Amino acid sequence: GWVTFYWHWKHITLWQGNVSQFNESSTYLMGWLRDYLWLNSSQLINGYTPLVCNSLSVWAWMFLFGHLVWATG
Amino acid sequence: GHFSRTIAKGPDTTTWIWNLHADAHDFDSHTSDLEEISRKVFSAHFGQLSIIFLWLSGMYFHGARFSNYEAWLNDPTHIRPSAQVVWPIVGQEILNGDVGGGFRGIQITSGFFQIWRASGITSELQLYCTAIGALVFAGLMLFAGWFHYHKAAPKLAWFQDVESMLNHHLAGLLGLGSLSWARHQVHVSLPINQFLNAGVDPKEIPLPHEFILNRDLLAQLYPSFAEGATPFFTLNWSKYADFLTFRGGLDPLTGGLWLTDIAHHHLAIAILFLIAGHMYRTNWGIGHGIKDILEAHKGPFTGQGHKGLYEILTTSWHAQLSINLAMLGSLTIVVAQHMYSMPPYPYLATDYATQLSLFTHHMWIGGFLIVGAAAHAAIFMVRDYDPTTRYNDLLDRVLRHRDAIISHLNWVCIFLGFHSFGLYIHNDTMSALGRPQDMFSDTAIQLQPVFAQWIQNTHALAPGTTAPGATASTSLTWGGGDLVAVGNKVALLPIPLGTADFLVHHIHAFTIHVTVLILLKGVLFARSSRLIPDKANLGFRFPCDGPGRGGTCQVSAWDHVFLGLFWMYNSISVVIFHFSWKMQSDVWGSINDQGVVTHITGGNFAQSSITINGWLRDFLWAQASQVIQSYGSSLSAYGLFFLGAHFVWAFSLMFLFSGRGYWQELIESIVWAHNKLKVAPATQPRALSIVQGRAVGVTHYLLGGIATTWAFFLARIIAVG
Amino acid sequence: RDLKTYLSVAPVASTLWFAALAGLLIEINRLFPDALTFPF
Amino acid sequence: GLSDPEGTGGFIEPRWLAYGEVINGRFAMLGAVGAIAPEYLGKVGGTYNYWADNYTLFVLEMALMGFAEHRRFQDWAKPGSMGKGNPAYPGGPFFNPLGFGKDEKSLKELKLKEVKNGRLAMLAILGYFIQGLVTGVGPYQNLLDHVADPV
Amino acid sequence: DFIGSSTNVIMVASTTLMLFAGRFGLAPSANRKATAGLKLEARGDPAGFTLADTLACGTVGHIIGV
Amino acid sequence: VAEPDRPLWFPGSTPPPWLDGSLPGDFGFDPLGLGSDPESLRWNVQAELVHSRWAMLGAAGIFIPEFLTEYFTDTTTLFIVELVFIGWAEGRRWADILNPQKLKELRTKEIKNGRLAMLAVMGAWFQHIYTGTGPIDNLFAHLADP
Ligand code: CLA
Ligand code: CLA
Ligand code: CLA
Ligand code: CLA
Ligand code: CLA
Ligand SMILES: CCCCCCCCCCCCCCCC(=O)OC[C@H](COP(=O)(O)OC[C@@H](O)CO)OC(=O)CCCCCCCCCCCCCCC
Repeated sequence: GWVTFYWHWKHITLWQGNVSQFNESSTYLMGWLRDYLWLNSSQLINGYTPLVCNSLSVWAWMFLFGHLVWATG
Repeated sequence: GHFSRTIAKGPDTTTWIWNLHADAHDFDSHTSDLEEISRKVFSAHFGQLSIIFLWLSGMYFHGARFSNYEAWLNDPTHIRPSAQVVWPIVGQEILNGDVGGGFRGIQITSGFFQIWRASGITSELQLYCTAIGALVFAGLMLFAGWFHYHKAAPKLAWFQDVESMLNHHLAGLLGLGSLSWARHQVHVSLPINQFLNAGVDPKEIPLPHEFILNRDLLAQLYPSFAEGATPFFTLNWSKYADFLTFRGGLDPLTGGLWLTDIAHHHLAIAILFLIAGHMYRTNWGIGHGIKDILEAHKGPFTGQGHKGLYEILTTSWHAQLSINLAMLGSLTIVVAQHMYSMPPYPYLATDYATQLSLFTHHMWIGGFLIVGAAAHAAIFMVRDYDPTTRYNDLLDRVLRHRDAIISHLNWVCIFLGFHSFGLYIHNDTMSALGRPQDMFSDTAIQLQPVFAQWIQNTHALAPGTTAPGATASTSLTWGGGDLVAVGNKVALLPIPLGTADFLVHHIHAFTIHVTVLILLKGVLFARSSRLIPDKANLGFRFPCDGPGRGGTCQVSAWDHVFLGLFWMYNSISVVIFHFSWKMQSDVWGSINDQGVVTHITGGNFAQSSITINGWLRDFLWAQASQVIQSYGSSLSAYGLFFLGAHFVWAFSLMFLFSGRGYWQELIESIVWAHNKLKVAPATQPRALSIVQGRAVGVTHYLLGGIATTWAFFLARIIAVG
Repeated sequence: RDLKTYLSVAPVASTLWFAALAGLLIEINRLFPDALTFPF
Repeated sequence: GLSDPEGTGGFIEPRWLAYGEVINGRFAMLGAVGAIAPEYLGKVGGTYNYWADNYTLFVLEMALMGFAEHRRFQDWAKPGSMGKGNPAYPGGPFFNPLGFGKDEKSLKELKLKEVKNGRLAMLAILGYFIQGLVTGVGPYQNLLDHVADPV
Repeated sequence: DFIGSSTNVIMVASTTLMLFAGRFGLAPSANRKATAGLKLEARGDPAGFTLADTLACGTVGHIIGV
Repeated sequence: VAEPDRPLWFPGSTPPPWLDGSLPGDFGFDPLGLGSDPESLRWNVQAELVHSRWAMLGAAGIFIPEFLTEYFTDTTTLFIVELVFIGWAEGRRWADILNPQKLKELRTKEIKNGRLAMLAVMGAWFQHIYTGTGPIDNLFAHLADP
């Protein structure tokens, strides 16, 4: 989990042409939860909205699905 | 173990240390002497009262020397209530923030500021005295316990006279207590606050004692006080109606209940508790034998009933403790839901930060105490239940059809769980597939809570019709077309109930029923079960009875409290969430010059709280932004505690998902490394007991979980409200 | 009077020790705050 | 049953506390007439101030009184005291010899009339209290005004 | 004040008097309504000169309200 | 050397088993017991002594202001030499602590006076603190009026 978090975040900051955000936010744990977890969830959790429905609706549903199986364990 | 000699004996393992604290207050395991126990707990209550008294002293003291209460008094609308100051060490001073009144401190949510204004307190001088008076009392209470255990300890016969104790407590404490406070109101609270609402300024207010001595100052307003003889002895009582009324509703300038009503309230409550105090039998004839009356109730269904109860509730503390904990907790819950709907303090409703934290605090305290009732009820079954000497018969039957009660309650939870959570999974699926018409919503197939909507409707049309003396409504959530707005903030407003409100109530029905199931199952099957016919001999707090019978883990009544403890968390945790979103979305907000009201989240509750994704996004993800962006500001601590709680929480899963057998074997390797270097302790290190690991687990789970929202909420409402 | 001493010699000892340790550390930080290095 | 004791006792139940009752039979007595003495010696011909602040006298009102009322207990607690000419051979309830000159005289009881003078002077001086308090005027004003307009 | 005063102060002292009548009972010595009213009713009755001025001010307060 | 006769501080009674009047100045005082161990007392004794001896001298500092109704290198050296000197002094006194019927009188009396200075030396300052005024004159200067 830590390995894949580290790989993904450093790359999505690179792909956006903004490695500066990673270099400063990765040094403290609030940065991880906010600039990585919170920040990239917006488009995901709006896969299906009380207004519309996107192509990311599958992933928004599976995202909640994964939470449900996890908590059931 | 200090309490017991064999227990004290000697330490050979570290388990001794953990046991020492675990059974520190277990008074009935140190002696079989009821009198000795009763003497112990009675003194313990004194020691308690001392601590809370000291607690109060510090609240008044800090309000005097370390607060901007005076500054807040002149400008309550946009001054932030702050007590306690932080010393400028290792970068701490950032927690001291702009709270107004030219003062640097941490914004508070206890609500003492609102309490103090209601009491008519005006100066730090007055707060300073009350702090000392509390300390003086704290010295008394502590001393009183020492005196009643080493000098003059009461007989068992003293404690057993429950009749005499009842009469006093609901009259001597309740009645006169309500009456005494009723006097302070109309003599001090009402006069002084009347000035405060006129913008007179605290220092320009005369001192409270000047209102009492000469009627002149108190009589110009509320002219019923003018008559020295008073119309009380004339028994007309109609004249008094100026200082006290049945107006109800809410003062549009202070946003709290009319003190004009609370005084009348206590006046009634007082004598109502004074009359009800004259019920039970004592010495001078007149009264009731509760033993007698209890015996009288019997039934075709109950056969003998209540016979023998008086014997049980006069020889078993755990029996009394369970009952008291069950309702004191239940009382704390209804307190939470009465103070939000009927704001009793000046500038309380306006202070959103205080209201959220008050409601949320009372919900947990109430929730915990109720769970504690389950424990001691189960402890009673294991330790004090003896049919030979104290048969009840009511208890019987219950034990007789116990497999019935649990089986039915088992079913209801499944019915409720499906018909609550399932609806959400329905909506989450219909919206994802692109069909909102299908969902359970106000816009689609709607499930209107017409029953709750009907009760509210009759409460609106109550004043004048079925309540002539009532000029206005009870609470403005039952108002209809009324709207109170103190400052630029909305104090209260009629709260609507839709399909989104139908679902969440059914979730509370659920969570409460399951919590009841787990706890009630542990109490009835505490002694015997088809699986374990002699569980009572294993005690109340035991880990198990081996892997036999397929596995008998957590068969103890202790473990049923353990499992029901998480569920009480799961329960409240969603009540407070319901409160937070609903109030922010459909109540709290700013009112303009035209009268247009904009709420904090803008009425997104009705169509977005019907989805799970909706709570995870529009509620959690949205309203978190405050806590996770609080670094470099005054709310820095909340951001850290938010992260700090997430840790003690995930730290609990370490204890909950594993067993001590692994750990003890790990210690073996570590003890070896010590023995190699002459650093092996004579007190051999042992892993936690099977039961302790569960106790350690749930505490950290509740702490990390509860604490984590605490930081959630307190960061949210402060930055927004 | 032997009794008071022992009393102060249990886990309380730990609190007194850690209070004394904390006081030392904080005071050190007062005289030398924001220390990211040992430069002497 | 307020009267019946049965105690060890922390003193609400046993014999003393009616002991004190016996002795406040005396300074509610000396206190009363000693308080009317300035009231009606001026009959012939509220902070209020005298000398310094009377809290200073207090320190010397609870000083000597200390050095005094202290010992008195000592006897009680245990017959002798022994520090000074001082003799106190009398019984703890009463010690007439040595501080009463030449008399010695107790049995009629008088003591029953001295406790009778006692708790009527209690209510006499308990008069003085609630009297001049809740009204706003002294004990002799309303009293004179009470035989003035009874009904 | 005057006579009028003494007439209300006597009926707020006779608001008392009417719950004397509940229970007054009588039947002394025959029939039994006294002994019956001294059996369970009353364990004395100036405890009900005292139960009088308590609930009586309430009965007037409620008889105006009822 | 035991007697029930010693002028107790509080008359009738005052007898702690540890105190007995064997020591000089034994007025039977110690509710707390602040020394019920002989190691406890033997130390307290020396402690209560040296103090007194010092307090006396301190008193001899109240003797000088009535004769008349502070260094060549203030503190610093003056202290180190003091530390270095009274050190060695007190040094040996320490090593000694751990390694005629007439004289009793002298020593009983010595303590009591000594007890006086401490209460004295104390008094002059908690009257001087918060209350900027010397005690020099106060004996008959404050005796003018309370
Ligand atoms: C005045 C000083 C004093 C002294 C010398 C004693 C001495 C004693 N007591 Mg008494 N006691 C006192 C005051 C005192 N007590 C007061 C004021 C109360 C009223 C609360 C009691 C109530 C009491 C009871 C019910 C009992 C004793 C017992 C005893 C005996 C055993 C000590 C013990 O219980 O174990 C442990 C010693 C402790 C100090 C335990 C700590 C408890 C304190 C109160 C904790 C303070 C609360 C703390 C601030 C909570 C916040 C913690 C936070 C930092 C996390 C011992 C002779 C026991 C006995 O007689 O043996 C059979 C016993 O049953 N005491
Ligand atoms: C999120 C995980 C999770 C879930 C779903 C549950 C669910 C449940 N718990 Mg549990 N619990 C959990 C975590 C969870 N718990 C944890 C972490 C603890 C530790 C404290 C506990 C401790 C606990 C105790 C002590 C008890 C329960 C009980 C129950 C049951 C209550 C009855 C009920 O509502 O039935 C309804 C079922 C649901 C609401 C689950 C979802 C149903 C789905 C949406 C519908 C079916 C889907 C579909 C038809 C499946 C077909 C697809 C096909 C391909 C297979 C319910 C099964 C109680 C019980 O036994 O019943 C009374 C009980 O005593 N729990
Ligand atoms: C009315 C109040 C009340 C009273 C007087 C008692 C009294 C008692 N309980 Mg009970 N209990 C209560 C409420 C109450 N309880 C409630 C509401 C619950 C539900 C949670 C329980 C659950 C419970 C269990 C499971 C047990 C008891 C037991 C007992 C008995 C002895 C246990 C003991 O000494 O404590 C020991 C104290 C400790 C071990 C301290 C533990 C550390 C605490 C929990 C941490 C708290 C965290 C803190 C608040 C915040 C963090 C601070 C930290 C970071 C510094 C004693 C008769 C035991 C018993 O066997 O009965 C005879 C028993 O096993 N209780
Ligand atoms: C966030 C939760 C969490 C945390 C912090 C840990 C931490 C640890 N685990 Mg664990 N584990 C967890 C969850 C967690 N686990 C879960 C969910 C499971 C599945 C059931 C496991 C299964 C597991 C196994 C099988 C093992 C561990 C082991 C360890 C230890 C590894 C040693 C180490 O790296 O650093 C050392 C310690 C830390 C990094 C954390 C210590 C906490 C702080 C830093 C201590 C400071 C205290 C501070 C002063 C606060 C004082 C509080 C105050 C009230 C006094 C470490 C203590 C292994 C072990 O025991 O190795 C020796 C090991 O065998 N874990
Ligand atoms: C039982 C013991 C006792 C005794 C013997 C006294 C005695 C006295 N008290 Mg005290 N008192 C007592 C207990 C006692 N008190 C207690 C317990 C209290 C607390 C409640 C008090 C509180 C108290 C107060 C507040 C005062 C007294 C005062 C007095 C004095 C009265 C002077 C006066 O103003 O009134 C009347 C006037 C006279 C008696 C003067 C008589 C003058 C005669 C008629 C001749 C006039 C001629 C003229 C002097 C010219 C000189 C010619 C010359 C040759 C005669 C008197 C000496 C007063 C005082 O202290 O005096 C300054 C006073 O103010 N007492
Ligand atoms: C559709 C809307 C209309 C509403 C009707 C249906 C909703 C109410 C549910 C009906 C329950 C019947 C109650 C009968 C009233 C009642 O309880 O009777 C009580 C009855 C009386 O016994 P006795 O006359 O002996 O009682 C006196 C002596 O026994 C005691 O001294 O005792 C029993 O029934 C014993 C068996 C327990 C019965 C268990 C059923 C429990 C139902 C559980 C549901 C609780 C719901 C609470 C919601 C707030």
